[PDB]
Amino acid sequence: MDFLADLMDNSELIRNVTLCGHLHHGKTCFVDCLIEQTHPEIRKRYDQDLCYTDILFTEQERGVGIKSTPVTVVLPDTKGKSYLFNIMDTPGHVNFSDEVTAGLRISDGVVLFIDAAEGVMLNTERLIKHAVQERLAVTVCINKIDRLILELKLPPTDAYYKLRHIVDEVNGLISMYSTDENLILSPLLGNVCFSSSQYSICFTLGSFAKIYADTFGDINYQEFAKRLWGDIYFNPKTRKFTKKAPTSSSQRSFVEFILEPLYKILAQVVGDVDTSLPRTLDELGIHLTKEELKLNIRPLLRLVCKKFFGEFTGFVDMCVQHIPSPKVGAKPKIEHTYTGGVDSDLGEAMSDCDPDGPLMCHTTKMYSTDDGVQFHAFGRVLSGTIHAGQPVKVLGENYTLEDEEDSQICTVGRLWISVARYHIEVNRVPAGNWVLIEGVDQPIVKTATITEPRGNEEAQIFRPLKFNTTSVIKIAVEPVNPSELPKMLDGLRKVNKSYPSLTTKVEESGEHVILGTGELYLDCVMHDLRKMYSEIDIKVADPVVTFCETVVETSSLKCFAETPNKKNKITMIAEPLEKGLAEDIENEVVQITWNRKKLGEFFQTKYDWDLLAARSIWAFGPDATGPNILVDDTLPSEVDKALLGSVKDSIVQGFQWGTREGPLCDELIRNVKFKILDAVVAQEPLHRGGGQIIPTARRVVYSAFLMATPRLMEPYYFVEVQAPADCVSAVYTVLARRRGHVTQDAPIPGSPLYTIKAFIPAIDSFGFETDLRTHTQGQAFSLSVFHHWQIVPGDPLDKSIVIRPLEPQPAPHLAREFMIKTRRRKGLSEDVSISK
Amino acid sequence: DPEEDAPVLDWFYDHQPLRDSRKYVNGSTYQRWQFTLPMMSTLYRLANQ
RNA sequence: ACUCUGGUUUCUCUUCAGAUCGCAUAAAUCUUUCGCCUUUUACUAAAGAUUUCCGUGGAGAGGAACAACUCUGAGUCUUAACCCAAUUUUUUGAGGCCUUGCUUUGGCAAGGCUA
RNA sequence: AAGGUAAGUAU
Repeated sequence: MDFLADLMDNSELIRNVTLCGHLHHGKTCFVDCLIEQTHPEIRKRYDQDLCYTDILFTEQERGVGIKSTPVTVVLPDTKGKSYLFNIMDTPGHVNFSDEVTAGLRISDGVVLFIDAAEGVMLNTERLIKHAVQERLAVTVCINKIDRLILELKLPPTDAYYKLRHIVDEVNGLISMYSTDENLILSPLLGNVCFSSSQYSICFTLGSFAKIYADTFGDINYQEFAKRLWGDIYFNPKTRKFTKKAPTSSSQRSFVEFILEPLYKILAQVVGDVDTSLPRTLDELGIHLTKEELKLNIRPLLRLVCKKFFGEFTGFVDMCVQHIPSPKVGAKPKIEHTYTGGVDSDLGEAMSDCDPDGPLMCHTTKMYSTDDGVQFHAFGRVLSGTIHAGQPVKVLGENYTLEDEEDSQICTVGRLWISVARYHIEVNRVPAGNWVLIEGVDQPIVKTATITEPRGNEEAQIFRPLKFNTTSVIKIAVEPVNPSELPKMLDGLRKVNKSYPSLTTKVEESGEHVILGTGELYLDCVMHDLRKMYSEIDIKVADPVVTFCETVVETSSLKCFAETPNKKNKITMIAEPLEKGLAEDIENEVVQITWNRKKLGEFFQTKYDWDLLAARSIWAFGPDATGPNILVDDTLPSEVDKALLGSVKDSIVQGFQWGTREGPLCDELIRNVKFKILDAVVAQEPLHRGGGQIIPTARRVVYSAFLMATPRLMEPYYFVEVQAPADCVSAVYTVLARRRGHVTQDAPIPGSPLYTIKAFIPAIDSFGFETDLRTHTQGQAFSLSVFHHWQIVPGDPLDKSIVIRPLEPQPAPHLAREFMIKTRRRKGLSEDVSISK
Repeated sequence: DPEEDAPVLDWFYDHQPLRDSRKYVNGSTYQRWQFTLPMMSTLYRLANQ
């Protein structure tokens, strides 16, 4: 591993790769193939699939990737030049997109794994969008190509058609999400791998042409690879490739030279091992011992393909020619993630990726020890070299240039290079690499930034992870023994550390809350919290989603509020926002950092907003990208702007607090526009302090929201179901009972399975997958992800509604029951009087 | 049927079939068996019920 | 295409068994919880710990049969017709002279002169 | 399967 250590010092020979894709698409099996390539003593069992990255017992028992597992290996390319690959094996389940997001931050490129039998599934599209928006290089690896042969039994022309359709759909998705023309993915460009991780098949056009060149000779494999795809027919008469088929039954070059040999190889083993297999192996130059020809059909296929295809070089060619090195990709990484940007002195220094310089390591994942007591931060070294025993300054997530309180000085303990089951204990790690850091557990929660303890004051932090999904499922947790509450709290902070998207909060009633993305996510969280960490019995409440509050009409009364000294009066109203405006604000289409001219132009052009009103916007939402707008509609002729602006920060903060904690429940306020009509401001600066304006602003926000007709908004899941033709009716029946409506049921091209797309409420989605699989005998599998917020039917404030104890309420009674029970669980009053 | 059941027809319905065929068994101890794919397919078709 | 390598089957024996000993699955005993309770012998059904039984694998040893038949691996895995060179050696135009520095002298170092 | 033997003396 000395060559591995020396390879770390050369940032040009390093690849930071994230393996991403839908659930059970072969990513883990592909990493197992790579490890088997690099580790001779690690061999997959004949029947049991080796799962080298799946080190968690939950992952082994569930058979589903849960947490990302880093792998650092030395992988030779086609030309025999060894590289240093930092590979992240991100889980493919849609509920665990937080691990994918954490992996994408410390990575420069993306290898997208797609099942050959399946099309482009939900998580495939979601991760394509995330990787494009994270400004990463995208490379496709169409896996499980053996399915098209041994399972679908398609003709080679139809296998080519299926692969081409997959590539076309991926290209369309990338074009829709991105704008760059050079993001077209095609095996001719070297962006696409065809692989079968079960049988150790992995090749591009370049590598397979290299196989030809090594066998036949006198062939330019680089030039021959440019002909092995598309409608480029081969003419045996002229020995040249033409775009026109020379004969009626002429096949494509890809089919004739790649798919036909693959079909024949996979057909002379599964059916003709007894006779004509040794002849075929001799024709291919493959020699197998007597005891190796006695293996079963599947191990025999794996061995034959390992002999014929050898090492994995097409994948390495893809990741070297298209995924930029840390030095090359540092500048877009700093431009996107770093708060200061590339313009800052450090931002310029980061783009150099010098192993000697200002240490700035960004960690996005935290891996726990065997006992669970200690956590090891894991992240990329973006500048400088970290050392064992070296003190460091560990910036937090609220750290800024002003406060400098979120940071903390810590001593770096042992350092490791993590490869799944074993770690290489190192003494130093240069820039552009991935390192396991110990002795840094305590100050790090979620993401963090590590810098030198002294000498670097310009150092800001990196932007925290922007997860692709919102954690809306909420479960309450209490210990069986109330005397063991501190142990449960320690377990809660541990699971918060170990889960990027987890949110543990305490309600005003003392109820501990865990926020999750789905049933499997929270099941894994609870299993961890019980078995590891806390090591105590814990009671779990019934899962309940988190709601949001909006207004469907403008407030009919000019609500007013006054400070305790009565020297300041604010008049405000609340009205619903325009359709699609809240989504644009949340999606960072428009930012608070924009100058007022461009903001006004955007609001006037794309939303027909008046110039006077558009240029008067004060703040956005509860947070910087919150889906609420505060508009200063005060007439300048009535109230002095300079006097009004003296308390602008305080009223903005009060607005943000009020939109964070709604009147109806302690829930976020969404899709509400607030207009300041009259604002009497005191002249003396003692009477217009923050402690007076902020509560008054919150009270006036509450009054404006309540007078306007309020409604509860609930999260809706988007569900993609893989079911056969006969199981679609059962899917319809199951979705009907849970307020779910189907938006699309389209057959999968190249497969007999259908895909039903539907929207289901997140509160009716509990047990939805279990019901779907039980009612369809396991033939219908579904994945649910949060899509949008929808208004709960009924009137939340209707006091005439009667709620039965243990009976589901009708549609008009849904909002009232939701609000009452949410208030009861939160510990607030029975109902909200409009007066307050 | 002599046509489709040919891989198994000769030694089927015999006590310890292929016991003396050293190609398909280790020996008279009757411990291991190595069967060709046609025989396995014929047996699989004969046992669909 | 060269030379050495030297089995398979079967019957016993002695030990070690992680591993689904076994892709199958019994019984007994003991200690706890029950269910029947009225005393044995039977039991009810869960947990825990044992023992026996029906079988199994590896290795070792000793007989027998086909003992004579060949393997695999290693060893260097050992040959001529007609056709050929601007990136590493049988076709490759790479020669000589001089200057000055310098070496105890021989020579070396750089430059110049070519044809 | 038992907790269902009369204890005898004669032949």
